[PDB]
This record gives sequence, C-alpha cells and structure tokens, in this order.
Amino acid sequence: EQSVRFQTALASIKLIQASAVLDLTEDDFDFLTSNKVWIATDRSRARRCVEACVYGTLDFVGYPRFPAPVEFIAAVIAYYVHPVNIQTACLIMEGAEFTENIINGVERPVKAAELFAFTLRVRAGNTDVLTDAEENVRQKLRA
Amino acid sequence: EQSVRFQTALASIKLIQASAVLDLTEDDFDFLTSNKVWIATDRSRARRCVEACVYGTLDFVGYPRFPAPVEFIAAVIAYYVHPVNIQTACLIMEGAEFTENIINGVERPVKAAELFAFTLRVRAGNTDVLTDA
Amino acid sequence: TEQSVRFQTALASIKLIQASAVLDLTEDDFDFLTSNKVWIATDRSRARRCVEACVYGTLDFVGYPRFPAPVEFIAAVIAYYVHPVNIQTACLIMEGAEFTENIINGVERPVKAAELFAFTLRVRAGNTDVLTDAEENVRQ
Amino acid sequence: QSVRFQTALASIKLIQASAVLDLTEDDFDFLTSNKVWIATDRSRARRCVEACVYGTLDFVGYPRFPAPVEFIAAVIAYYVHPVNIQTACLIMEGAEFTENIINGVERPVKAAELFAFTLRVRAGNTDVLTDAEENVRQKLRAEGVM
Amino acid sequence: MFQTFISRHNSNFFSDKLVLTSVTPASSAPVLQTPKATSSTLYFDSLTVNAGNGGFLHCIQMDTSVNAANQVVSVGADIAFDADPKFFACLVRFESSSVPTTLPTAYDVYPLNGRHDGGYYTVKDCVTIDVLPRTPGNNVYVGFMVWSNFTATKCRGLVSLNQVIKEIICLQPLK
Amino acid sequence: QTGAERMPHDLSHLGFLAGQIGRLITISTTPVIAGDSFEMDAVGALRLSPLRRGLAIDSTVDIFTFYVPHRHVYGEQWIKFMKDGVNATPLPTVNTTGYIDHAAFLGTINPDTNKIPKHLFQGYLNIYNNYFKAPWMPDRTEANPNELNQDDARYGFRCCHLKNIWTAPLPPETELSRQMTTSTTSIDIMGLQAAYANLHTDQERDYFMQRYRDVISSFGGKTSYDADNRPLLVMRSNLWASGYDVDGTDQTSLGQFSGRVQQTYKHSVPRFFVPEHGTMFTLALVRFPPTATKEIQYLNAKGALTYTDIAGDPVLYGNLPPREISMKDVFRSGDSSKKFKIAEGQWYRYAPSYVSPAYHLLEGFPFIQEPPSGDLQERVLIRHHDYDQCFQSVQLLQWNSQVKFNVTVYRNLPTTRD
Amino acid sequence: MEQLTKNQGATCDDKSAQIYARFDKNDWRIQPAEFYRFHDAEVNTFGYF
Repeated sequence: EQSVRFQTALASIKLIQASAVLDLTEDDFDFLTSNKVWIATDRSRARRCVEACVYGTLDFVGYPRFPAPVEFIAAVIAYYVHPVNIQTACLIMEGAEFTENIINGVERPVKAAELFAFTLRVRAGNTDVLTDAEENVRQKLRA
Repeated sequence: EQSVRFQTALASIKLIQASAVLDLTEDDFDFLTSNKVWIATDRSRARRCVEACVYGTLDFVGYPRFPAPVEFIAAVIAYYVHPVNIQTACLIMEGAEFTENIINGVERPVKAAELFAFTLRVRAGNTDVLTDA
Repeated sequence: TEQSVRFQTALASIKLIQASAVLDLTEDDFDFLTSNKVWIATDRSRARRCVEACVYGTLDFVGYPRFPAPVEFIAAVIAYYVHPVNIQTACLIMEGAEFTENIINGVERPVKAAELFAFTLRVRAGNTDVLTDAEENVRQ
Repeated sequence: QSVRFQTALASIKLIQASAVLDLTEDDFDFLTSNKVWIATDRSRARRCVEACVYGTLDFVGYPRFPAPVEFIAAVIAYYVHPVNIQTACLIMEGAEFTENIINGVERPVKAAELFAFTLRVRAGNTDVLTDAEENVRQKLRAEGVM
Repeated sequence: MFQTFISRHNSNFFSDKLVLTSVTPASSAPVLQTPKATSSTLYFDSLTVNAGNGGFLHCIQMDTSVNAANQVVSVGADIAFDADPKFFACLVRFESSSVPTTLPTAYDVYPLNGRHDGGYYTVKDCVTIDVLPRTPGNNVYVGFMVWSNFTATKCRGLVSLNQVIKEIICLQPLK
Repeated sequence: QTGAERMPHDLSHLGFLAGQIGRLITISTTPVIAGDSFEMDAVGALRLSPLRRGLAIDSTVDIFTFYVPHRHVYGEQWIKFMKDGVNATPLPTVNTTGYIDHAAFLGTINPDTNKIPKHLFQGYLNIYNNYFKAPWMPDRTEANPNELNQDDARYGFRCCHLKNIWTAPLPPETELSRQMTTSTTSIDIMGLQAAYANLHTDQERDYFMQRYRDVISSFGGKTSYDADNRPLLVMRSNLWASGYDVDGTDQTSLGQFSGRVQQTYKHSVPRFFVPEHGTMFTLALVRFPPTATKEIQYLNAKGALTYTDIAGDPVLYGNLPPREISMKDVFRSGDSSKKFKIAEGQWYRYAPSYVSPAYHLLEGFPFIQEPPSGDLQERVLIRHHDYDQCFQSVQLLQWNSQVKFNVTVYRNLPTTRD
Repeated sequence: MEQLTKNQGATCDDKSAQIYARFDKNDWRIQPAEFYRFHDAEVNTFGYF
C-alpha cells in the first residue's frame, strides 16, 4: 500500500507549492528552514511553524482548521524542514492518521517512528522542489 | 491502481467536459476553477458551485442525487477546484445535506477531513490539467 | 492477515463463480459487462439485465424463478465480472441486499450503494490472486 | 458413540458411499455432476438431496423428524456442484408434502436462507452446523429421545 | 570469589551450521542464512568471501509479540578471516515485508564494543533497538554485519544473536 | 412461593485482571437468572506498573456494576424466546476479530470460534452510551466487535476526562440566540410571549429531561417504559489509589526512587433483587486527573480584562448566554481556532491546577504535557498513550490488580440429585 | 414498597433507610431492602462519569 501513501505524499507537495499565504515572519521562516538546530525549548515555535504551513490559508482567511492526514504533514516537513532536525519536527507532529485509516474509519494515531521513516522516504523522492528550487516562497511570506 | 475506487467519477468528468457543459455561469466556472483565493464570504458561492458539479457528474452516469457519493465530491473538488483552495473547498462541504458517509449502518454526516483525505487521494495519480476557456 | 466470516464467504462465492460457467449473457453483453467503457444513462437497462444475469446465473439460463442473494455473493460477482471503471454502478443496481448474517439472524438490514462498494473493494483485493480475468467462458 | 452430521457428510463423500444414503451409483452422479440441471430433472434433484439429508440422520441415530435448514445446506454444500447450488436451494424452498414425515411440523423453508447457509458452510464456517445440531439435540431430549 | 551471574549476551542452547559456502560482499548485503525467530547462533568453519565492496550479515527476526517498543538485542561473535580486510562491524536493523535475502535499501546501524585484531574480531555487547515495525506491513530484523571492500578470502567462526524478550535462569547454588 | 425457598449458590471467583488507563474495561460478568438476589463483595489490590520517578500524583479508580436485562438486548426476540420455550430459535451471537486477546473488553478470552453472545457485547455498548461518553457525543453503534480497534478492543473503550472547564464545556449545540420572525415595523406582542414559552420548555427539556419517563413525570404521571434500555447502576465505588516509593540503595542511585502503588479496595454490592434473567457487568476505570504543564487561569490569559469579566456582576452573568472561549484563552500554546461554549462566569467557579514549568520537559510525571487538539471529543476523551512515559514496562499494561470476587447468589436451581 | 440509596449506619433516604433495618443475612426469603436504585450525583446533576 506504501506506493499509494507515497503517491498521496507527493501529490500534496504539489498543493503546498500553491501556497497562497504563509504566516511566518522572516525569522520564523529562518527557523523553519535553517540548518540551525531546535533545542527542546524550541519545540513549540517548531509546531507553530509546521502548523502554519499545514493550515495556512485556512487561517489567513478565517476558515477553521480541520485535521490534516499524515501523508500531507510528511510533505510539509520534507519540503520545508531541514534534514538536521526532522526528528524533532516529527516528534512534535506525531498523532495524525494516515488517509487510509481516515477513510476506513479506524483510529490509528501515528507515533514518532512512523512519521520519521515516512517523511524521510518522501524527502528522498521529492525532487518536486527542494524549496531550493523556489525563491517564490519568500513572496508569499507574511501580511 | 488502487484508484479502483474513483474511476467512474473520473469517467463521467471526461465525458461531461468534452461532450457537454454543466449548469454554472461563466464567472461561476471561473470562481470554481481559478487561482483567485477563496475569502470567507465566498461560502455559499463555494457550496452553490461544488454542488453544481457534483450533481452534474452524477446525472450523466445515472446515480440519484440524495444519497450523494463521497467519491464524486472528491473527484469534483479534486479536478475543478484550484489547488489553492482544495483544502478550504473541503471545509465548505462538511456535512453537506446530500452526502452520507456510511460506516456499518451509521449514516453519519460527512466530516471535512475525509473529504480532504479522499480528494488528496484522487489527485494521487491522475490528470487534472483543468482551467478552460 | 485475518479475513474473517464475511470475507471468507466472499472468497467462497468466487470459487462458485469460477465453476458456475453458466450465464444468460449474449456475447456482446459479456462485452458490455466487461467493457472498459463507462456506462451512461441510457445504458442502465442493459446494465441491470447484465449484472443481474451475472448473479442469478444458472437460474436464468434455465428459467426457474429468482432468489434474493446475499451481499457477499453479490460482491464476488461484481469483483469478478466488472471493470473497475464500473464497480460503482454495478452496485446501485444491486442495492437492498442483506448480508448473510442478517439473513440468518432475521434482522432485515438492507445494504446500500456505499456499503456494497466498500465491501466489493475489499473483496477485490483479497482475490487479486484468484481474480485471474481468464475469459474461458464466452458462450450462448 | 457420537459421530456428527458434518463429519458424517465428509466421511461419506471421502469414500463415495452412495450405499450409506439411498442413492444409486447413478443418482450420485446427478448430485455431484458438472451438468446443468434442467427442469425435467427437478424431481430427481429433491429425491436425491432429501436422500442425503434423511440418510445421514438415520446414519447418526437421529430418529427422523424434519430436517433443520442448516442440515439441508450442508448437503447442498458437500454434495452438489457449484453449478446448481442456486437451483438446488430453489428446489428445497417451501413445504412440499412428504413420504411419511410428521405433520403439524412442516414450516416452509425460506429459499435465501438455504443459500446463505450453503455459502457459509461452503466457506470455512462449521459452527452453523455445530450450534444447530445441539438445538436439535436438546429438543430431542426434552422430548425424551434421551 | 563469588561467581558472576550476569552477562551481556545469552546464546541459544542450540547452534546452527551455515549451510551456504560463499558470500559475495555487496551493497545489498546478503543474508547468510534465512532468519530464525528470536535467537540463533550460526557457526561456519569455512566461508569463502569473494571479492566485493559491501557486506554480509546474520539475521534474527524481532518477535514482536510482547507490548514493549524498545527491547535489548545482543550479538556475541568470534570471527577470523584469513586476511585482514580492514572492515568495520556493527549491528543492523532493517525491516521487510518478506523473508529477506539482502539488506534492503533503508537500514540503520549501531556501534558495538568489540575488539579487532587484524583478521580477527570478537564481541559480546548488547544494544537497544526499537523492535516494533516502523512501517505497518513489515517485520523488523536485527543482525551482525561486517562490511568492507573485500578481497577474496575465507573466514571461520560463529555469530549468535538473541533478543531480550525474556530472561533465562541459572543455578545460583546459594538459593 | 413467590419463592423464598431458594438456596445460596457460591459463584465467587478470583480473577487476576489488568488493563489500561483512560479506558473502561469489564472485570467480571455473572449471568443472573430471574429472581436471584445476587450479592457481591470484591476485595483486591490495584497497582500501576513501576513508575519511572517517585510517586507524584495519585489516580482515581472507579469500579462499577450494572444490571442489564436480556430483554433490553434481544427485544421481543427474547419475549418470544421465553414464551416459546424449548422451541425457540437459539439467540444471536456476534462475531469477533480472531485474536486471543480482543474480547478483552468483555472480560472473556475470545472463544476459539470468534463468537460471543449478543448480550455480552450489546450490554457494554448499552452502558458506555448511557453512563460514560458525554451526552452530546454520538451513540456508539457497532454490530460486532469486528468493527473495533486493536486499542479499543484488547483494552476497553476510552472514557471522558475528569470534569473541568475545557473537558466539560456546555454542549456545543447550546444556543447563543433565538430569533423570532418579526414583521418589518411591528412585533406581535402576544407572539413574543409564546416565543419565550417555547424557549423555556426547550431549555429545561434539553437539560432537565431527556427520557420518555421524564416527560410523563412532568405531567405527574408514571410509566414503566423500559425501551429506553438504560442499564441500572446497582452500586459504584470510588478510590484514590496510592502509596509507597522504594528508596534506592546502591552507589549510582540512592536519590533514585520508583513508585510502587498498592491501594487495596473493597467494592461491595448488597443483595439486589433480579427482576428478569439478565447479565450483571461490573467494569473498572482508572484515570489520573488532568493537570497541565500549560493551563492558565482565564483571567490571566484572556488579555485586557473588561467589566463583565471581573465584575462578577450577577446581573450580567445572569442574563448573558454562554461565551465562546478558545483553547488559547486557557492554555499556553493552545489553538485559538478551536473554541468551546462556557457558561458566563466559570472563571469564578473553577480554578486551574498549576504545575510549575520546571516539570514540563521532565519524564516521569503523569501530567498532560501540551493541550490536546482536535474537536471537543478528541479533546475530552482520554488518550491512553501519554502515560507510557511514566512506566518501565507496559507489559502488564498500565494497571495490574489481583482480585478476589466474593459472590453468592441465592437462586433456586435444584440439587445435584438428578 | 421500593427503596433508593445515597448520592455523591448504612444506606440513606430515611424511609428506605428504615427498611434497610431488616435482613438477617440468614433469611433466604426475598427481602424488601433488596430492590434498590443508586445515585452518583455526577450524572443526576451532570452527564457522564
């Protein structure tokens, strides 16, 4: 089933690229994406940012957040987060369910091990853009 | 392809697009398919529309409209709605008075996370190169 | 893997189907059934006729009367004779249909569209192996 | 010392012992044949199915009485070809009056029921029989057949 | 003096003879013999290592039946190569949805505290690996792997692994 | 003989059980026949797997017992069953996913056939839906255990947290405004009135009645309508389980400690007459109270404080519909998008539980570490997982309990003669 | 006829209370103090446990 998971993962990277808005501040962005490390005391700003990329437009305009599936969060991480520190970024996002479970009505919260091995996989087959391939992002920065 | 689950929905769309047109005004079809961001006030208009397409894709085939398939709402949101709004478009459909997500009896109103999970799966490996003049 | 009761019967029906060579479909219907072409509105009537024959099979070849069939037998049929483009209609065609359970327990609980679809899909996958779409029954 | 329906049926099939039921080497062929049954054979269908039913019963001491739906299903599952399972169930449905079997006991057999059980027996789900025999047993014990 | 009753690794009371006779070190490190359940000791008195650049390993399959994610895995081995290959050793953890024959693409490596001496290598150390599968369909495996840029040569020795999912007892006469 | 001429039968039995925190598990089930008196005295010990650090907080342990008459379960299948007698069709079974462990929530080892009689399953459901689960949460409608989660079935299904501002909000549906349909330029004075009446009835009815039995009582009448199928509460007892510590003694530790927990408990049920045949479930549930590393008092985190917030001016708080708050108004790092209605003034009716920030980021501490997320259900139902942090072996899950069930039931079954 | 207990000497409800005065762990006959009803106010004056 992994191919479907992978399929849906890449498919989300395409959506992410159509950012309409990002809330982050130049800095928060220098925080999501840098090589600079996240100490435990940063885990919350980490979540603000990763979350800011997962629910972004919804927030900006005023629609409520609804739960995003794992395959999507993996894209968000693989695409925006530096490799140094994908672990904490996954540690802090554990919980969401895989589309399949959502579809099937089964509760399968996802723990750390999973998000990390999955995103790590996505990152490897996602030359869709590194982020590197798009300076455009900084256009959709904030305000 | 696990998409075994969406093929009819996609099938109808092809036919519809090529062969006919669906009940939507000209700027409405823009609304649906375009890059424009959907602001908060665009809700009724969002429903009004996505509904339109779904009933349409449905008629063509031969399905009734009340028990409205979760998989057709997926295809439509998946195809016509621009990626900038494939998320918000799901929200606007939550608990639409037509669909029923049925799980073991339990005809539960459709929660907006399964709509997104469905659309984020149709989009998984299909052609959706849609704007149109 | 598990696969218990309901699925186990879905398999068992697929086995009956391989063996029941017999159908009431004319060459072209068998095409219609299996076609990769989608089915549209005006087509429905044959869709009924074809899917239905694919269920009551040997009973239609020789005309004895009909039999309401259980939701598992109906899904085997759809998993075996219908193009994935078309599994969904194959079901709205076969709606009210009780699972074996309800038939046995006396709890009439008709199943609808989405439900048979979910099941057929599950049946489809467990049979990937036994699914061999080998048309070695193309007659009468 | 207690051999049960289900084991009786498989035993008798293993060593095709038509003799045990009251079928002729020829009858056994109808039952278990790859031949489509036509409505001219209909009567020999029942004749033989019933023969397997009330046979094995007699084989396992159940003094007669009527047969419980689930028993007919087992027969239709171990002894009938997948080509006729449908038509066999159609041939047992309803109470066609019998040989010399107890009157005031005939309760029409629903058709679908017959098939729902045959599929389950045809699938690995032996419990429908097992449970079903005990009910039979207890009835027969309060009745004094033990 | 009092007898020590603790050890880093406990071997299975029954050892297996490597049936194979030649491995060809590779990037897709081969699995010397089909993985066994939770513990197995494998011994070979003549394994011909062909020339290659990669490694070969020995498996044990994590018995994922006790509710506990992190468990201790042990490995104890004494291997001697006819020539000094200048190889590094390590415990590996790779999962697969099927009986593996080769180290897949994604695997993890953990340092062992053994001692090297030319063509020799002995070790008895343990490491805690997350034995539950990181991906739904799999089975997770742990093994001892030697890896280098091999030149044809041979090696003798045994390599045994065990997964601490239960303790073994032993006569402590003072009880 | 209305029959007081029954003898006592000894159904007492030891049961070494164990389970999971946050989830209601059945502990024992004794099928009762009609006209039995059933009497129970349960004594035993409750434990928590060896904690990582010394004892810090204790857990409340509620142990229940309910009476679920077969009639509520096989409605009218049962009435025919008994009228019919020896001739009735054998009563449905319900299927189970094929693992040894998985009927765990019913207190039996899944039989080899993957069948469990309906009463055992439908009871638990009939319970969870009536006594745990917020009245607003949807009824759990499941046919067979085939439809459960490994988590949900091999351990019991998740209950609510303890009551408290963010866990027991007003029902999400609670109206914040009632509109009347006025014509432009005129109101129908007499219409207004009727409009309030309709409120008042609705209001009380939504909170102060629910059942058919209630409606009729409001007219001052009585009816024995059973079909609401509400199982009886018989007993229910509550303990706070604690004790011990285990001071370490070797060189590396000394200051190290575990936290052996042992509270012994008696849970008794006095002679209960049993109206008609049925099953008697007990059930047990352990919960650590919620305490966040991040909860703040509303008044300190709402921001600029206005008059209706500090006044406590009963007039306003009296005549003001609920207010929507947001988790961010109550937690640091809480999600503003997600709101919940709260009666005006709860700030002055409840106080937090402050856990100094030196703990947040420490390991053993059954606190809560980070405000839940998710709709008010996924927020109110316990996540049996965030406690694994404070244990060393979840082998025997989170709580052990060696127990000994003294149960005598006075029924009249004949003697071992015949 | 009928009895209920406390909320959240032995039992409560005053009339009930008095009938719980009976028993004799020894009388096997059906006793009136049998019967019951129980009240954990959380539920009565609340919703769930």
